[PDB]
Amino acid sequence: GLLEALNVRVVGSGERILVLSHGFGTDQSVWQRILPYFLRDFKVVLYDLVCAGSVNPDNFDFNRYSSLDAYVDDLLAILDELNIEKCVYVGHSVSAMIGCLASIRRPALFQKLILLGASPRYLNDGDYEGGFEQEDIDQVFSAMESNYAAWVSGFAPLAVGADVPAAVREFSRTLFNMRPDIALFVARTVFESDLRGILGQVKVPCHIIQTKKDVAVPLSVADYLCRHLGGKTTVEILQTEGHLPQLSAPALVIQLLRRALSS
Ligand SMILES: [Cl-]
Repeated sequence: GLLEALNVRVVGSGERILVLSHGFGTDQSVWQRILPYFLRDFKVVLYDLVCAGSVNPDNFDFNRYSSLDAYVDDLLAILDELNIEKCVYVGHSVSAMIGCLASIRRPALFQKLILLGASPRYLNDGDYEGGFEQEDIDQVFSAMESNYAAWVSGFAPLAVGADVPAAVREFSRTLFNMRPDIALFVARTVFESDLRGILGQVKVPCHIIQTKKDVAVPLSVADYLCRHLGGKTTVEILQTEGHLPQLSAPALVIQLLRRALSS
């Protein structure tokens, strides 16, 4: 029942497998603007993280999903049930770290990882600029508790970054679709994560796609991933502002993604 519960979709006529995994606050509809342009060369697998509002919250086990490993378990169980033994994986935001952890568990499963808006750690640490202090994320948690709508209206336009009203509308919609207690629980999981230690164990090639101005990911984080991932790594700067460029600048994302995929 995992395929139905996480709204797994297999679409396209291509011969290679492309997996699209979204970040916190949205669902697989975040890929709607770029999805048509990869169905020729790839058979695309999409799914919703267990925390998405489009997933019945009866599936969210707070004990189980206290760790990102449970999200990795879901991803691997989906690919196993689909009999997928090799794929290229695009992970947006937290799904990028989910892909890295999954590649460590299954080194032969992932041919290439494409990290979109990826960060191993959002909290600052000395010269490591993650972009946030504990006071920052504590203010986020406090805002979600006192008034969830007030937090959404502050997070959605700043996450989109650029003045693209259609992208703000879409990201606001999926954020308001999320249950407030789940949003608070999962934000704590992502905001307080630190995967810097396991980056060296990732051996598959990684393509890092970073926007020129991301409120959630400083530029130095993209170069940190480049230097510490244990395999072949390349960094490309999307010439746009925002943390969800597949919504706010799809044409540029399609161009860059086609290059990284040889399509
Ligand atoms: Cl995220």
